[PDB]
Amino acid sequence: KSKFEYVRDFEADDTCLAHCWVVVRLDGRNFHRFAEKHNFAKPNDSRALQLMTKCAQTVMEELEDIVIAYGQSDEYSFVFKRKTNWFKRRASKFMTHVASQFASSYVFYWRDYFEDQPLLYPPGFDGRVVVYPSNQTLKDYLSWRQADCHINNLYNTVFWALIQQSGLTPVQAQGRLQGTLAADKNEILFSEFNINYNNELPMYRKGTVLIWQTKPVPLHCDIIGDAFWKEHPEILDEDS
Amino acid sequence: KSKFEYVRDFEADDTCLAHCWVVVRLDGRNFHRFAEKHNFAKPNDSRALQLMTKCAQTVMEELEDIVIAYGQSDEYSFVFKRKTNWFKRRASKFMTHVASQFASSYVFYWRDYFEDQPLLYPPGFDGRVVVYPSNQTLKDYLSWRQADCHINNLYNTVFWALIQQSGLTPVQAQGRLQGTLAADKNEILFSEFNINYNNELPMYRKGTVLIWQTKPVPLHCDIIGDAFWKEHPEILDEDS
Amino acid sequence: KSKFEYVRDFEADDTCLAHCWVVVRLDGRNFHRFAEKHNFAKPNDSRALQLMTKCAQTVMEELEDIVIAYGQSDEYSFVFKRKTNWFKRRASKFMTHVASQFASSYVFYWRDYFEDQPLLYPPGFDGRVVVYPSNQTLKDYLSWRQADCHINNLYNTVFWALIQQSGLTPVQAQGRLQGTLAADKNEILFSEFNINYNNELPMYRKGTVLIWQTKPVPLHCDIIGDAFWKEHPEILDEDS
Amino acid sequence: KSKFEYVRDFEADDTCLAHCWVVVRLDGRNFHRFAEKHNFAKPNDSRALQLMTKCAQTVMEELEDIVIAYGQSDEYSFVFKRKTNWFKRRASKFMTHVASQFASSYVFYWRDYFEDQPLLYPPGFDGRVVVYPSNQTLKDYLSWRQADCHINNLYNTVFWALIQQSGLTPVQAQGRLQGTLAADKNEILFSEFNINYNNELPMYRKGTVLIWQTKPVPLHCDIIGDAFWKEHPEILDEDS
Repeated sequence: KSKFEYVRDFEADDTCLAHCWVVVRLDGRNFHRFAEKHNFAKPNDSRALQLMTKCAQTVMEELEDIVIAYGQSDEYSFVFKRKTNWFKRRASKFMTHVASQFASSYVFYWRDYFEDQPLLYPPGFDGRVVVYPSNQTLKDYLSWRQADCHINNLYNTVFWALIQQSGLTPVQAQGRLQGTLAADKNEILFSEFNINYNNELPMYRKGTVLIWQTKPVPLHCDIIGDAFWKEHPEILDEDS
Repeated sequence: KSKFEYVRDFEADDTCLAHCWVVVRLDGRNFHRFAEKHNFAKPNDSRALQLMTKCAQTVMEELEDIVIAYGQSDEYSFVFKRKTNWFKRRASKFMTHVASQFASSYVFYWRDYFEDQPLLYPPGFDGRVVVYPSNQTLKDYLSWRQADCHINNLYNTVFWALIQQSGLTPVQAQGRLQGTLAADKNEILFSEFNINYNNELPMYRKGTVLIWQTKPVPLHCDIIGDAFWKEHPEILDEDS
Repeated sequence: KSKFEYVRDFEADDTCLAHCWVVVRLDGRNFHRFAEKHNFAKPNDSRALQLMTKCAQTVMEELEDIVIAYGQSDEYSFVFKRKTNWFKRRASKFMTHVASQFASSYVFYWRDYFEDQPLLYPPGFDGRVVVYPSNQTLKDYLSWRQADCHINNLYNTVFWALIQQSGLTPVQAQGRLQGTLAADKNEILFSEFNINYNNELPMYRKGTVLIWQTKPVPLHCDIIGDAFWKEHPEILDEDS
Repeated sequence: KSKFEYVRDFEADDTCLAHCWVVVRLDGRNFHRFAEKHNFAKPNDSRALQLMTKCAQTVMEELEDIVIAYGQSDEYSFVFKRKTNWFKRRASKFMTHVASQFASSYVFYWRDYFEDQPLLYPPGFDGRVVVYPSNQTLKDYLSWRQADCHINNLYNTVFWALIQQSGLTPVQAQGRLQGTLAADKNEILFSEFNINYNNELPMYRKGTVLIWQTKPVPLHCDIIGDAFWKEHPEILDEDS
């Protein structure tokens, strides 16, 4: 009826396996450069982290069926309940709606966190969809991301202390931490800089978790252990 | 090494058929409501359309391998050259990078087009990826979208003239145009409102095309016929 | 190096979600006609059913990682252990190796079951692959197929008794059983034909299950209830 | 209605890109062992090759929309016309129907080609589906397979001559042909065994092509050059 309509036949199905956890993970694109251009504090910047969380909250409020979100550094993951049928579970739908809504928010609420530092340009975001077949796999995924947060924060805190406090060159710091263990990094922070790693802000150490409590509220607790899951059984126990 | 790492095994491949045209199409999410809340002019609003185009330009500048974009109303399509290997041609990568970069820009440059009308909230965008196997199919796709622009603008121009000038109720206008042909709509515009449809702004009639000429420049020309393609052979004749 | 080799780029990935149950189900193609042309006994034919089972055994013996198979009427399903990496879990590999090996066997061993009735032509088989994310879903799948066996055998036994013993026309039998319940079908079998449905051969009532006990042995037991699974825990409890 | 029916939700879509060539390629599984056990003549065996072709003919006759088939050694490829909608273009359907029908035939017609040599066991077949976006890619695929035929036959003919006529050990033959060029292999065949490679049976040199002329007829002509395609334009020029 448009003799051009036939081009619709080319659209492919990208349905996520039914009754499975659907996760959309976002990553700030070239945020290493973005951070430099906007003078992000090292090793951690409250403005940046909280802005990310604000965006994640917006995504959870504007979209449907997201039961939990976890973010750290330049990433954020959104877990959609496994019984969802939001867009016939079309992978592309999950991806673009989360990526777009997050990006628009990032710019929209920028001023609420960077009152002075001006936004030099509209940033991009890397996104992906992953389907986890069980509760244990989803948990192991979140644990994987939280553990990543811990590993990187421990490394970056010592790293920047060696540079910003000891005056080592980036290259010197690196060689210095080469082959070091978790306990060593902790030892260096305590001896060289009188820093007790365990007293660092929870947000920097554990990242941020968002769950419905109704609005999506921030928590910087451990999600690797069972405690968290035993306290919020509504998330993993939902139907389907 | 995190005993949680196994969760990466769940990531699925979403590679686009090699040596084929890859198109990412975006649609403003619930833009019918967005338009109302931001007092978009009917049947066409220069601010809205130009803002879209500005975002499309940003996407073409920040991403890689896009050789042509076409936009109209609340949509924009981006055509990546078929020999691209940007992200191993992972569909999700095309989608999220285009959707996010577009959305962030939409908010970022909003003021350059809506100097007075304030942005009430960060909008979302619907996205999708389609693979077209040949030059002819890609052309028919673009033609399909431009033809859609024509059909909708002709209808909307009469429709809103009947409401805004003749004072018919939305429902009256609709029944009035029910079963009408292209030639009739044109006749009504000419007799009832002394409007020559063919003299309406090119942008509203044909939409907008972006190609590299180096920066991405706007053109409101016809792309259904051969003229355009004969004049810009670099686009479809590129290797692979 | 063949300047034609590039065509390999077109091959797409079809990997089954990792650590999930992979099932290949086969259906005799146009076996309604095949059955007629080979004078299959109604409602059940021992030769046909046992031949199917023999083929299923061959598939389990020649391929790798199949832990259980279930067959009935003209179908057979093969369950590959979830930790398998046989062909990098490529769906096409599971499909074609099962479908081909089964078909070749169907013809090869035909004489061992149809000593007199000659094979009129080499038949085809319909195949598919399905991924079940959990032990419960796999069980429900097998239950679904066994329950189907029960529903169809109960219906077919009465149906053919009404035709073959009472002399009703296929159409008369159908209208007669229209809207009948399980208990009714059982009542008719008992009153009209002095048939105790529960005494029919186990194979016709429950179908056939193949598991390793080493060779794949036939069992016509119930697999919907827990008994079976409690007795053969090795199947569902295997690693990954 | 079976409270088990929900398991159907797990079935995934595997539709082949519309208006594209769909190819199903089969490979005899472990046919190196099969060949030995059935005393296949080296370097070529007419019985084996013709049996394969017979099977391919059966596949083309029993299935729908196959416009061309090409086989050599232990493989056979089936090209389905690009406008086909046979099974909604479900990849699995193409695969299993071709693989099963081929395998059953292989056993069924075995005696018509191996009147004496008995079939020791029902063989299996490896299968796969590939979608080629254009006429040139499909041609390059067929060329790729025919060229493979040439390369292997030239190599195997010298190779087995060196063993069967010169008495070299398999390992000696190999080292002897190591680093040799096409012209060299030809030279050795002519000087050492008074063999004119170009006079070898066409079937062994070019393989076999099947096209509709109505029944599917065998041809051992070149399909790399344009001659073949100019003479049978009906194949590549068909609609869609």
